[PDB]
This record gives sequence, C-alpha cells and structure tokens, in this order.
Amino acid sequence: RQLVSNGFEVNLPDQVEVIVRDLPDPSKVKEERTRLMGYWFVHWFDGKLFHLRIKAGGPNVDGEHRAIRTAEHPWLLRARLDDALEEALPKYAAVKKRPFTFLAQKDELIDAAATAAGLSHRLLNSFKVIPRFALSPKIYEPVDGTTRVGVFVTIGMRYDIEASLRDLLEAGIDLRGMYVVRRKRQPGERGLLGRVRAISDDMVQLFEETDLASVNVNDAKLEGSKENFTRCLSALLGHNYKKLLNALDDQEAGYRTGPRFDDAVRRMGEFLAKKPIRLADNINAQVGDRIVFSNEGQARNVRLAPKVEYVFDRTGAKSAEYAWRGLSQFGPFDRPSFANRSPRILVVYPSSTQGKVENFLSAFRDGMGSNYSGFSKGFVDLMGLTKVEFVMCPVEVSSADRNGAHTKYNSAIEDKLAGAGEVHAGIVVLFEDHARLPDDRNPYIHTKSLLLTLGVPTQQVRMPTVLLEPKSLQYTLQNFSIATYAKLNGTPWTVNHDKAINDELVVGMGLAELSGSRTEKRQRFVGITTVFAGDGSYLLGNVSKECEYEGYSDAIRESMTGILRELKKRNNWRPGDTVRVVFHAHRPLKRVDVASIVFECTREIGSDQNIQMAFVTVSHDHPFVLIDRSERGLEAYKGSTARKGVFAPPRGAISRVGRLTRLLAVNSPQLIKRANTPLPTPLLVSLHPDSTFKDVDYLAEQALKFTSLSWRSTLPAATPVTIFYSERIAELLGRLKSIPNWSSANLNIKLKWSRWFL
RNA sequence: UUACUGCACAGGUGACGA
DNA sequence: TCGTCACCTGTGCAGTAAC
Ligand SMILES: C[As](C)(=O)[O-]
Ligand SMILES: C[As](C)(=O)[O-]
Ligand SMILES: C[As](C)(=O)[O-]
Ligand SMILES: [Mg+2]
Ligand SMILES: [Mg+2]
Ligand SMILES: [Mg+2]
Ligand SMILES: [Mg+2]
Ligand SMILES: [Mg+2]
Ligand SMILES: [Mg+2]
Repeated sequence: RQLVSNGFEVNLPDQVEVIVRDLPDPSKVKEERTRLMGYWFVHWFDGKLFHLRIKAGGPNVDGEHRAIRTAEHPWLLRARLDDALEEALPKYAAVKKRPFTFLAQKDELIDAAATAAGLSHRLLNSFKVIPRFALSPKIYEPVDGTTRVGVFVTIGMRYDIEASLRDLLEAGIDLRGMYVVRRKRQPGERGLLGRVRAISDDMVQLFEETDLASVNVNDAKLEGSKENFTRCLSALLGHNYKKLLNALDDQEAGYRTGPRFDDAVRRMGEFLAKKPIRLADNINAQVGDRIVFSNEGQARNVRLAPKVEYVFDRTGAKSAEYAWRGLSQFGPFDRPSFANRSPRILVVYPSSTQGKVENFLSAFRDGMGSNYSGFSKGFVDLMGLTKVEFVMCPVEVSSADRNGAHTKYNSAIEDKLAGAGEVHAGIVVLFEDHARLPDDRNPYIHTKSLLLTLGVPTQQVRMPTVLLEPKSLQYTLQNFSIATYAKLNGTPWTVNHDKAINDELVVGMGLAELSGSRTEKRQRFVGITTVFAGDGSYLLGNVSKECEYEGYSDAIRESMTGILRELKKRNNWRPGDTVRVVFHAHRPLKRVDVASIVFECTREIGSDQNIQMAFVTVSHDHPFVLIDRSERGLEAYKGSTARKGVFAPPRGAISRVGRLTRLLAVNSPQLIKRANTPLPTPLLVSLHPDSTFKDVDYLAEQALKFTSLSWRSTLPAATPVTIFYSERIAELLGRLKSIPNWSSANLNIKLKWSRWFL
C-alpha cells in the first residue's frame, strides 16, 4: 500500500507578511541582501524583490505590503527554509548551502574500520571518511492542486586526505601523477591545481597545471579520490589494505543500507523536530511526520507497473521475464529473418596472446558446456546461426609499446583485409596497458575508426577479460554475444508494448564531453536515438551519424520531421489517426525549442491526424529516495544470514511527487548486487510543462521498458536506451572526429542497420 | 574497451526569469 | 551582466552477473 520517503512534512504558517519592491535589474540584489542582513530575509523573483522581516530593528524598507499565502506561493518560505535550517543547526558548519550540507560531528569511518579490522599506521589518522548529510526543502503535491513543503534528508560520505604531501613522500608513496587540490577554497576559485611531477623544497612541481605550474606544499593536498586513497593506503598497508576497504565498506553500509538509512533519516527528523524552526522572530516552522506516497484517501500517489516482458517473436507468444532466460530458450527476435547465417569475423590480437585468444574464441563460438550453464551453447547455437568463420589477424606488438601500438594494429588489419575478401565484423583484443592511452595513439579508437570506415563493426575486448575465470567468463560472453549479434544487424529481443494509438515515436538525445585531460576544456557532442512502437513491441530505429553540439535543437527537429514523414508514407495513416511523439534527455528542453519542435511536427503531419507530444527529462542525482518497509530483501547469496536490498521498492514502482513528476524504482532486490549495496535511488521522471501529452505515469513506465531494451547487456541499463545509446554514439563519434583517416561514409551504408555503437 | 552496480572526487553546467 | 533552483558529465576502483 505504501512507499515511505526520506522526507518530513514542514508545518508552515498559512500566511506570511512581506514587503515588495519592483526591481527589474537583479544585480542590485546582492548588495541589498547585505545591507538588510540579519534583519530581513530577501528574495528576488519575477522582477520583484520580496522582504520578510526576520528580526525587529532597522534598517527600514520602503515598499508595498502584501500577505503571501503559503498554499499559493510556497517558493518564498521554501527559500527562507534553506537559511533557517542552517540557523537551526548552529553546531554544524555548512560545507555547502542550498541545500544545507554538513558533516557528522564525531563519526569518522576510517578510524572505525581500522579498529574493526585490527589495522593501524601512523598516517591512518590523516585519511578521513566522514558521513555527510544534506537537508533539501522541496515543494511537492500531496494531491493535485495542493502544494506543500517537505525537508528531504540525504547522506553521502566525504573522503579527504589531509596528510601533508611532505609526510606522504616519506615513505614511500610515489606521488607522481597524482592529482592535487587547493587546501583552502577561496570564494569562487578552482580547487583543482594539476598533477604532481616532483616535489623539491617547499614547492610542488605540477604538470597538467590548471593555473600556475607550481604551488606551495602547504597550500595543496591530494584530492580525496578513490584512486588516491587506494594508491596511498595500499602503499602504506600492503597486504592488509584489502582488510581496510572491506571494513570501510561495512562501516558505510551502516549508513547507506535500507533499514540503516531509514533509521538515520528517522533520527534526523527527531533532531529537527525537537524545537521549532525560526522563520522569523514571530514565525515558527515545525518538522512533522515522514512524508509517504500512498493511495489514501483523496491521494493517488503510488502504483506498480507490471513486469517488463522481454519478447522473442512477433506473435508475442515467446516472452520471458529475463533477457537471458528468454534468449536461451527461444533464440533471438529476428531468428527467422536474419540474413547472415555464416558471419566471417576478423580477429585482431597481439601475436603473443594467440593461445589465450583461441581459448576465448572457442568458448565464445562453441560454448563452455554444461559445467558453465550460463554460457553452454555458444554464439552459433545461441543465435541460431549455421557457423562462424574467424580470419585470424595476429599483430606483432607488445604491451610495453606505448607509442606505436595503434600503427601496428592498423597496418596488420590493412594487410590482412587486402587479401581476405569480405568480413562482416571484427573482434579486437587489447592489452590493458594500451586501453587508456591518449587517443592519438590508442589502438581501441584507431582500430574502431579504421574498421568502421570500412563498414566493419567491432566488438573489442581487453586481455584481463579474455583471461577471466570461467564463472565470470560465462556472463561476459552473454553480453559479448548479444552486442556482437546486434553489431551484425541482429535484434536479440524487444519489450512488450500494446497498441494504444496508431503510431508512436520516441527520440532521445545524449551528451558526451570530451577532452584529452582534466586541464583541457571539454568539447560537447550529441547523439540521437529513435524507437518506434511496433506490432506488440518496441523497435529500435535508426541512429545519428553526425554529432555536433551546436544547433542540436535543429537536429532534433529535423530527425523528428524526417521520421514522421517516412512513418506516414510507410503506414499510410487514416484521417483521425493519432500519432504520439516522445522526447527523452537527461536535461529539459527550452520552451522555445519545444514550441518550434511542436510547430514543425504538427505542420509536417498536417491536419488529417491528431498529434500528441511529450518532452521528458530523466534525472538520476536528485534528493528523493523510496523506502519499502514491507520488503525484507533476499539472501546475499544462497543461502546466508546477510540480506541484500532490504527495504528496496520493487522495480516498476512509480510514485507521484507532483503533477509533472514521478519517481520510478528500477533496482529491485533481485538486481541489487550485495548485502552492502546501498538502498537504491529511483529515477526522477519530469514532463515538460509545454507538453501536449500529459500522462507522466505512462511516460515513466515507458522509460522503464526502454531500460530493458539495451543490447550492451543481459541486465537492464541505468537509463532508457533512447538516452543511453545516444551517449555511447556521441562519445564514439566525438572521439572519431579527431582520428586521422576517419570517415563516417559507411555509417548509413554498410552500417545502417548495425548496432555499431554498443 | 563484456557489462551491471556502487561510490568517490573533480569539473562545472542546464533550465526559468527580469 | 544578473537571481534562483537544480543537477549534469568525466574518471577511477571494486564487487558481481535478475532464476
Ligand atoms: C503498490 As507498492 C507500495 O508495493 O509499489
Ligand atoms: C547527530 As544528527 C546531525 O544525525 O541529528
Ligand atoms: C574458434 As578456433 C580459431 O579455435 O578454430
Ligand atoms: Mg546544533
Ligand atoms: Mg548507528
Ligand atoms: Mg547457453
Ligand atoms: Mg594485459
Ligand atoms: Mg480530440
Ligand atoms: Mg560495447
């Protein structure tokens, strides 16, 4: 019946008395806040300046007096609540404001972890993990047309290495290459400094410097990254460092796991509710009960979408709750029509790895047998092919080569293909040490580039994967096979969808931001992905081949109008038919872009048909969490004491925050990885207010389904493929744009139906 | 770069207004 | 240029693979 949130009701006054000045230029605001400081809360909104009196006594303020009622204008007190929460928690210094964010005053988890594991080191006290709480006052709608303000509690961990760089050098951590940040953050200045090249007297030598090429040892510390933590502590702790991380994991789980998080939120509410919260001298707020999403009595705030069905035939008869279980039984969705039943696959690999690659290829093509039931059949039988023919392309290249690996791979590929006839796909095996080389000499990207140019999609793979123990390898090979099949134009599966209307197009856009280093400014690229409603299931459409960020809204507009035109020709819509277009992204579109997109599509389809249009943003990092106290979780593994996903809402749970907003649970206890995995965070789904199609519950469930459409993996994706695929495309095409001899010429020819971006 | 998941840090950025 | 509310994107490390 009920999903509990991480938020509490805030009992506010019905009305607050305010003073208003017209203030068209908002630049005067900062100085005016400063003048009236301590005595007035000041807030700029809609060309006017609102003043709420906090404390009797001057300065005085000229303006028009007005009663601001909370039910009608909750943004005023919501804003004041941001400041009042800080003032209500005086013993807690704000590490950030709006939302007020602060550290636990005592708890420090590295010390606690060292004690539980029985470790120690004279430098351990300089490594800190401190619980970090935030309090976000948020407007929500307990029912349509009525707003309220709630305070939402979130918890993270601050990682910080306060150790002097001098003390870390001795001994004997190699600080070279490590990123380093300012120790005191001057207001509005960058934290990042650069990487450590060397340290001498009192100065650090920086490369990839953000400003000055050197900084005093006293003004810099290591950035609190997991990388720096692991580098430092493994050097200091050696064999025992693993004991510390697992202990640290247990510690953090004591804050993050379902019942532990619910308890921590409970405890925070009790603390906040102990006294009134002072909105002004005269005016008090009161933190009340935990906010719930339920269906009682006038509220309709929670529902459970049905299980997504993975579908493997056009009749809908062959379906399954799980991708792999389904693919195992039925084979792929397009098995009866799949053209290339004898694919020829080029295999490019370092000559020294021959034996390992053959073992991998055999496992891949012919399976691992019934001792490894996750991948028994192998690619050929799995997909219902007749066979796979490998043309072996060894490369004389060693891992120690870091400057000429890519040229050796590409020369070998060119020489092999020149005499080998036609290949339909490639597998490229990479040394770990080459995987993350800069792009000008990175063999992943150069071989990707060359083969794509030639119209040959690739599935690449790093040697540590090639060398996985069999129990892990079987799962690797599931994901490898699915993506490879789709790279061969295959359609592994679809997801259930019933009719509803005459045609439905979903287009997504995704962003990548590329640079050669953290110091070089990131360049933006976009990708576009389309999905069509099919007979009884969704079908993946075509994909963008151009990636320029500038003019991206024209790109969306042209994609949609082009597609609508073709859909109409193809399907021959009858007068009165209804067509729906949905847009997905991780950010909202501009109102002006929505107007322009809606105008153009409406004009393109014309007046014979009805058109519905929705613009949706999918958010991951918001302050909302769902707790299902009825959920006991599952054993961490068969069949232990520990449980995983305790209190995790079922997948497909959808809660109403407001008219335009839903929370969508995606990670159920089954999908939750381990006992220490935190209570999952739902996706926030938000409808653009200018949308003409308004059913955000439908749109939330549609997003859920599209999460199951990913052919990169048997497990669902973190975000719908309309966005996810677009990000992968934008990143690849963005990187390829800088690789010499790259051409997109085959993306819409040989690769038009290839899912080359997986 | 089989992936999924989590987290951390860093960079900032988007949308709405006047 | 501004205020205001909000959260996105990149990178690296670790545990696990919906029955
Ligand atoms: C209907 As329910 C609160 O179990 O998602
Ligand atoms: C000690 As407390 C900030 O969780 O109330
Ligand atoms: C699949 As083979 C190259 O070991 O015959
Ligand atoms: Mg206090
Ligand atoms: Mg406790
Ligand atoms: Mg099998
Ligand atoms: Mg290697
Ligand atoms: Mg009508
Ligand atoms: Mg891939």
